[PDB]
Amino acid sequence: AIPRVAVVVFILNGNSILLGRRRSSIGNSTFALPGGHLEFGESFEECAARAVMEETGLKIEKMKLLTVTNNVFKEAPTPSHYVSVSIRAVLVDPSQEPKNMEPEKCEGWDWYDWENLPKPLFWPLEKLFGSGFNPFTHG
Amino acid sequence: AIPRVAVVVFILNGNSILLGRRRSSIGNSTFALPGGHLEFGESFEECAARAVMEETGLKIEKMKLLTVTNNVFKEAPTPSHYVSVSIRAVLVDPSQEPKNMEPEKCEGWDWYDWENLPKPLFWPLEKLFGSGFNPFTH
Repeated sequence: AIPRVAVVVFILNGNSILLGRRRSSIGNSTFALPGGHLEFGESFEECAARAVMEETGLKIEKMKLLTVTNNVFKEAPTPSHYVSVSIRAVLVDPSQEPKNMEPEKCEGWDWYDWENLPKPLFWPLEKLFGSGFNPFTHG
Repeated sequence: AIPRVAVVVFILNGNSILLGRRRSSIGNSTFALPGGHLEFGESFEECAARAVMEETGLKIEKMKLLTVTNNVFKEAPTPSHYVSVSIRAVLVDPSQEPKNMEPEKCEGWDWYDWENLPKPLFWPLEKLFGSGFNPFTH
């Protein structure tokens, strides 16, 4: 039981970000970012693009580091600890539509306006936003 | 026995705090705070968040130490002595509703306005309020 590194991606499209309802023992049915586990030797940017491609089929570019959060899930069925590196990115083709490529992990992916985010947000994401974090402006 | 450390949590939501009627040999049916026993190696703030999650499902943040009380129950069915650390917190999601996740310990959780608190309050809580303690301003 060690902390594991994940990368989560804020895909920015106009005033919207991509979110999807989790299928998971942690935060089931709450809206969360696409993302994945960092693999050995992988850069944050390579992981962001790979996880996004694997989950959504979307092709992203201009990956930029935003922040890092410490997320402990002691009450989970298997207790877990993730260190989540957040990456900002945009679409290579702004008309490309998302697909639900890994339905075992997500109900489906859609775009949500910054000022009309859906509920319930997965609590690490809600808590990050509650700090004042803004993926469009953070720098 | 020895005195046991408990953490009790004032979840502030607007002008309200979360209370529920106890199911317990001590103070049965009186209104009390969510809380739990402090575990070895745990911080007060970690205990507060864990106990609130386990009893109410609520996710809390901004945990802050308020005070500590000495609560001896010599007349209890099993005599007991708790040292209760009070923590203030707020909801991560202000619209999240509580659930009765441990009905063996509580009849259910609801929000109560500071100026319209229910009766009967659990005596340790009433005693603390009677001192002038205010969780919003302390």
